[PDB]
Amino acid sequence: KGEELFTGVVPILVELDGDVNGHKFSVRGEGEGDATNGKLTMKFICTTGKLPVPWPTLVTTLVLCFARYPDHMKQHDFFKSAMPEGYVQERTISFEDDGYYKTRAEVKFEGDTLVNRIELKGIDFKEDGNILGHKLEYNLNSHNAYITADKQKNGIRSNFKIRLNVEDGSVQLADHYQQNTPIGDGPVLLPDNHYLSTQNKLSKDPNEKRDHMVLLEFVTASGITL
Repeated sequence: KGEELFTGVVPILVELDGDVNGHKFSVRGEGEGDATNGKLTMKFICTTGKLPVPWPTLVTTLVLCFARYPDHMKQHDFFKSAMPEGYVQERTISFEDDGYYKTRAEVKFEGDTLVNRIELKGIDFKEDGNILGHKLEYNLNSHNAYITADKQKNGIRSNFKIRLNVEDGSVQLADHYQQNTPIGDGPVLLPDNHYLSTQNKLSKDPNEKRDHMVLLEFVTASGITL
């Protein structure tokens, strides 16, 4: 049923309130989602001034319901099946030799808009680290992420590592532990094991005078044969 809501192009609103080592900030994002092509186009603004962390560390936090699930795997799309009531997405993100993010989000429909509302807390970061020091390159490599179900919580989980590019050419790992639980009571599809493949293009708007990120993202599911 919830799959019906994603047959067309859907407007997206993202709202994040963050706090990293006492440095508070807010991000607002708007764009559109095209789940038929697994395509996502967004622009994000730091509405409080200067973003105190690098934009690439926030990409995974800032709507997997827009992944392209092939016909052979619609009976396993948890993210759309929990719609329109939506789901809670929680994550811990451990940055190698540095601090952690802990995030809680609700993803749901508000009217005709898909809304992702996030609270983020950053803890134990080094003011000389790559994060608070803004020592990361402005990009994000393509990644694969393995999705498994947790029938004992009526949800799904995922663990995956992001390899962030550092300005000196080194790589800094960001280990993601993710849990999704539906907001409503109704039944949801729990899936067999599968993968989501993601490609990300980060860019800038030359007329934008605020701290910002333009994002083009493709997410496609695979790993189950009919």
